[PDB]
Amino acid sequence: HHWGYGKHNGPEHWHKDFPIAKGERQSPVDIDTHTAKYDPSLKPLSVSYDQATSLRILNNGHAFNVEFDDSQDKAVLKGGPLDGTYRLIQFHFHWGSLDGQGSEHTVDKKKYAAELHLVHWNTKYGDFGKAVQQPDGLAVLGIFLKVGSAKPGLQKVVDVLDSIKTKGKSADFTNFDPRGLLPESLDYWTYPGSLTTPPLLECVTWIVLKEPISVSSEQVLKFRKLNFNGEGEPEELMVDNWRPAQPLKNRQIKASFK
Ligand SMILES: NS(=O)(=O)c1ccc(C(=O)NCc2cccc(O)c2)cc1
Ligand SMILES: NS(=O)(=O)c1ccc(C(=O)NCc2cccc(O)c2)cc1
Ligand SMILES: NS(=O)(=O)c1ccc(C(=O)NCc2cccc(O)c2)cc1
Ligand SMILES: [Zn+2]
Repeated sequence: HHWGYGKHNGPEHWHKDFPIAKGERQSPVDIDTHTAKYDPSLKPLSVSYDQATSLRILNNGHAFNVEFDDSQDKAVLKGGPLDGTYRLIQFHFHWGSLDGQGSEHTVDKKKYAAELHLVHWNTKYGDFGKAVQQPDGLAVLGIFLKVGSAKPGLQKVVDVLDSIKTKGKSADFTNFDPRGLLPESLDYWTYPGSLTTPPLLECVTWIVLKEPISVSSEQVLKFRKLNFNGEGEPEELMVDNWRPAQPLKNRQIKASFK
């Protein structure tokens, strides 16, 4: 058996093999907008993706990842709460079975239809594997998705999903520009947290954008046609692959905006 999102392997079970699930800086969290505080110490945020090199898209049995070449500063995140340079390694989403759910973070308890995670690692640590042994190893840029108008820059992702229906399938995915997944504003909230899936490591500076992107109902419907299972196994739709909000504990959420 393995961890997942079902009744018998979902978030309530993870602590038995990953005891950090009950740790001091777990993610996601609810973002209480009234309690978050504007932080004048934050520097301007810099999302520098013009030289991004996407490579491949993979159904890993929990989500799909669009993977990037991270062997140079091609696509980086800097500024904001960050010290130094964080390189983009992959992005993926979490989404619901219904439009009223799917996000990991919540905003005043509001759940969005989905949430995009752009995953970066701190170059001072040399490789992702070493970065995940550090308290400041990772930075994840989180972006909420609501259902409304289509996101044109998402469509290339949607259209390849038929090639990667089942766990372990991959497809070449070159020349994808992740700038087409961003909203107009970079206003954000930030706090120290964790991976939201096993191994739940407490290595992440979370940067959660305030402005959601809209995607169409047809775009999310296609996410919901993916499968958690492998080819030839019983079909289990890849839906509700989100962890609920975790205790904030001894943390303060900071806002980039007044
Ligand atoms: N890694 S984990 O702690 O989340 C974990 C490990 C094993 C199990 C497990 O043995 N579950 C039984 C089971 C039964 C039917 C379907 C399943 O996916 C899992 C659940 C969670
Ligand atoms: N070589 S690469 O830059 O395209 C690249 C390598 C690994 C990853 C990645 O997502 N690594 C984390 C990971 C850990 C265990 C199993 C996985 O499939 C992925 C992404 C991009
Ligand atoms: N949902 S999330 O963005 O917090 C997230 C990002 C990356 C990963 C990830 O890379 N997982 C694979 C991994 C990481 C560290 C050690 C491992 O053995 C595997 C998991 C969750
Ligand atoms: Zn994620």
